[PDB]
Amino acid sequence: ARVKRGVIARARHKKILKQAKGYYGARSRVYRVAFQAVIKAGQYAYRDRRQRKRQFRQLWIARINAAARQNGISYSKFINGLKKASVEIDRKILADIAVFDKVAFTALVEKAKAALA
Amino acid sequence: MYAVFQSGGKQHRVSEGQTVRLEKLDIATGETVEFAEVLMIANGEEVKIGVPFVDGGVIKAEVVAHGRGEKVKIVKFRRRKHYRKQQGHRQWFTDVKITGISA
Amino acid sequence: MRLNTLSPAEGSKKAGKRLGRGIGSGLGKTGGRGHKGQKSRSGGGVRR
Amino acid sequence: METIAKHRHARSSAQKVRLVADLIRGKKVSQALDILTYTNKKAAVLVKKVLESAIANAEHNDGADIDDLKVTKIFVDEGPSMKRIMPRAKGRADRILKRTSHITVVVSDR
Amino acid sequence: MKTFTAKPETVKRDWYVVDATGKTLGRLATELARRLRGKHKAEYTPHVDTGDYIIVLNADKVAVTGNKRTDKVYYHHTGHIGGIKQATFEEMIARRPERVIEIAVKGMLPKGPLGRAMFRKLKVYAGNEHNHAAQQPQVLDI
Amino acid sequence: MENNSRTMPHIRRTTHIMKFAHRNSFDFHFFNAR
RNA sequence: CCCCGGCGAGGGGAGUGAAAAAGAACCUGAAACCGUGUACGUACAAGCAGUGGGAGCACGCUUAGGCGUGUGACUGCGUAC
RNA sequence: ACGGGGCUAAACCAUGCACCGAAGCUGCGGCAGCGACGCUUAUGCGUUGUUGGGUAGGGGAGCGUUCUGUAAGCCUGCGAA
Ligand SMILES: NCCC[C@H](N)C(=O)O
Ligand SMILES: [K+]
Ligand SMILES: [K+]
Ligand SMILES: [K+]
Ligand SMILES: [K+]
Ligand SMILES: [Mg+2]
Ligand SMILES: [Mg+2]
Ligand SMILES: [Mg+2]
Ligand SMILES: [Mg+2]
Ligand SMILES: [Mg+2]
Ligand SMILES: [Mg+2]
Ligand SMILES: [Mg+2]
Ligand SMILES: [Mg+2]
Ligand SMILES: [Mg+2]
Ligand SMILES: [Mg+2]
Ligand SMILES: [Mg+2]
Ligand SMILES: [Mg+2]
Ligand SMILES: [Mg+2]
Ligand SMILES: [Mg+2]
Ligand SMILES: [Mg+2]
Ligand SMILES: [Mg+2]
Ligand SMILES: [Mg+2]
Ligand SMILES: [Mg+2]
Ligand SMILES: [Mg+2]
Ligand SMILES: [Mg+2]
Ligand SMILES: [Mg+2]
Ligand SMILES: [Mg+2]
Ligand SMILES: [Mg+2]
Ligand SMILES: [Mg+2]
Ligand SMILES: [Mg+2]
Repeated sequence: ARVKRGVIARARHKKILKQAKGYYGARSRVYRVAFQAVIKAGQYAYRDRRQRKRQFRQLWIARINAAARQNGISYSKFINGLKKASVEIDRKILADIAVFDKVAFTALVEKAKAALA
Repeated sequence: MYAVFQSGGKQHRVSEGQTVRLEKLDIATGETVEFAEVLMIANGEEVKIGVPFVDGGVIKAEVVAHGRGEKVKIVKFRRRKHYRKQQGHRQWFTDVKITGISA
Repeated sequence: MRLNTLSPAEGSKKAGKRLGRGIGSGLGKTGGRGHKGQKSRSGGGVRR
Repeated sequence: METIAKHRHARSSAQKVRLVADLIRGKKVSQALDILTYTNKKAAVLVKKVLESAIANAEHNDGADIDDLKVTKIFVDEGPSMKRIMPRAKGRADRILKRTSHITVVVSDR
Repeated sequence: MKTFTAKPETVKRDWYVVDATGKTLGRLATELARRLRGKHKAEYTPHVDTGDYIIVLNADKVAVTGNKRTDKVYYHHTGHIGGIKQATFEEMIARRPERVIEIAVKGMLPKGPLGRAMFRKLKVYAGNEHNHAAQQPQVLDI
Repeated sequence: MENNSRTMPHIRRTTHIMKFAHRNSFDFHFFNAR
């Protein structure tokens, strides 16, 4: 019962090199380098599914801060005023209204200014 | 005219006719959903800000599809320590089509 | 009752240990022997 | 109509012939014959006999006219290498590669 | 829904003019770095230059506090061995006064090809005169 | 001795080539970590 | 058998054959490696070369839009096994 | 011999209220392990509690390859490997 390895080992190597397309040099041609690069690309992707949630909230807060300062208030007082006024809109939607509907954002600032005063 | 409602632990800004992808709902395909927890309704500089909810505000939508999302590959690797393991994942969703924002 | 319908009783055909066949098997790279010394060597180990 | 001539197992390396084949790529064949005449390379003698044989192939086997033809494709491929043994100092033996080439000239009036 | 991204072909940039007479150096430079980056706009994107053009007049009349007019020292190296060179604040004002504000703002901008393109919108002049009247700069009382 | 070399069948003792202490220009002042 | 070539090597036709990219360097004809063509990127730009975000361009779709494929300016993080 | 720019506070001390901040906690969806109780099982389902970083190493369950039987069967020149 002698088993030759030609068909199975070729299909295993071809599966890795298909995932290594677009990589530079031996990282897309050579199996020893490509396998090593596909594992690192999976570690980065696992890490950046956590980092993607951090970077978007960083982008929403920076946009809320800029549009709130156009109305005479900082970020930290605008968030405190919306919590006191029982408004439960999250930072994704607030930064989206701050770009696309600017007078509806003005209505939220005046709501937050009333709850602080 | 848009509105803001919460569903599936997340919030969405939708309008009439728009197709929105949510988390999985236990509703059959073709059945109507109602969202009574509406957070804000804006219609041409008349803004109803809910405190937390615009009461009297309901969003109606029609379930059009279920399905699983694109496969995500999960890779864990610890160098020089003889450890790796791998895992796949597909996430369920529900597509709804917004039919009425009634303030 | 055919030649492709017969089965062994459940629990009578445990599969054997195959050492040194990758990470996922739990027995790769040392075959359960640990790192160096007399007991990890081929033909190694002290007498009775 | 496209017309091919080839020189297979031509005795020279592909890097040396490719210097001469990049001179005449895209040219009219009357202009390309003059470039090869005044190029002082051994590979320019090789490429000229394949270009001359492609011109004769196209007027005899295809009925084309010589004033219309252009070199649309030209490329050199690597052939089999011959393995020789070169003695070095102190008993060392090196391997010599004697590289060959496949010259392909393509002419067409279109 | 994906979050809005500003597109660099349809971004609106505007022109401002700032008078640096009697301003504190660093406190003026922090506001110039916000507006060259575009931190004051709601369309702010971290990989797009959404900032403004700013003209700075009277760079030789900027102010520092303490003893920093004689004690703040600017260093550079030339690449030749033993080639460390220094200059005090008073000598940078006397010799090339526009560099004082340009060096201060450059340290507050991001580092990379986008931060070098944000620096190109700063126009610093040692006197009261600029020749950018065709761009109609707005007076920014900052 | 290397008796069945196929790349170099003409030579059996080749350590005068690559081993540094067996070359003709080896000097014992290279071995000064004593 | 005809043509180019040195009465060469090598090739192009013609013909045989189910097939000649089965032509004697001959079944199938993988990979490293080396080329030709096309799309996009690249000559003010610093590092394990990916990953997360993302403009523009090209080709397909199908529409009263924004999807698919290729490329990836710019930007966050990131020192192989 | 602040990470840099810069800073006379953007330093230090005391008090106070906001906000940022992790794979911690919460929300929504999904999978699995071990207990307990059950529409009743025939050993699977339902409810609920809890758990799921991991080297050496121990335990459990699988994929695929060649060969023998089932197979003088089944697929295949209307195209097998
Ligand atoms: N006795 C002499 C044998 C020589 C041989 N070719 C060698 O290299 O040893
Ligand atoms: K053991
Ligand atoms: K064949
Ligand atoms: K090949
Ligand atoms: K990057
Ligand atoms: Mg074993
Ligand atoms: Mg183990
Ligand atoms: Mg031991
Ligand atoms: Mg060992
Ligand atoms: Mg030890
Ligand atoms: Mg032994
Ligand atoms: Mg022993
Ligand atoms: Mg010699
Ligand atoms: Mg000799
Ligand atoms: Mg001999
Ligand atoms: Mg046939
Ligand atoms: Mg034929
Ligand atoms: Mg046959
Ligand atoms: Mg063959
Ligand atoms: Mg081939
Ligand atoms: Mg450039
Ligand atoms: Mg420069
Ligand atoms: Mg610091
Ligand atoms: Mg907070
Ligand atoms: Mg978090
Ligand atoms: Mg967390
Ligand atoms: Mg947790
Ligand atoms: Mg575990
Ligand atoms: Mg069989
Ligand atoms: Mg088979």
